[PDB]
Amino acid sequence: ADCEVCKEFLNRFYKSLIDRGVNFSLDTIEKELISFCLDTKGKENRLCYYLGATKDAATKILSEVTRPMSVHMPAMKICEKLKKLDSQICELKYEKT
Repeated sequence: ADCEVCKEFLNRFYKSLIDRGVNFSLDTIEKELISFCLDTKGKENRLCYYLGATKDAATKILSEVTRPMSVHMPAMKICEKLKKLDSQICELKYEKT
């Protein structure tokens, strides 16, 4: 399960957009993703940074995430795209605790 944290989070995000009847336009996807990333902690907050969706993150990367989302690119494929930048995105694991 390469990219598993990333894949599940993006699928959760997709499902939220669908369930809330949100338009898949670029600006909307961008704001919604930044919003979805707001209350995140730990590994999910690190993922949000790798997605371009935290204050200290790269909007260049945010564009690389939200443009594929506008055509409903499968989450695994978005994650695999980002892995080529910084591979740690696909290596994340939640605390074993």
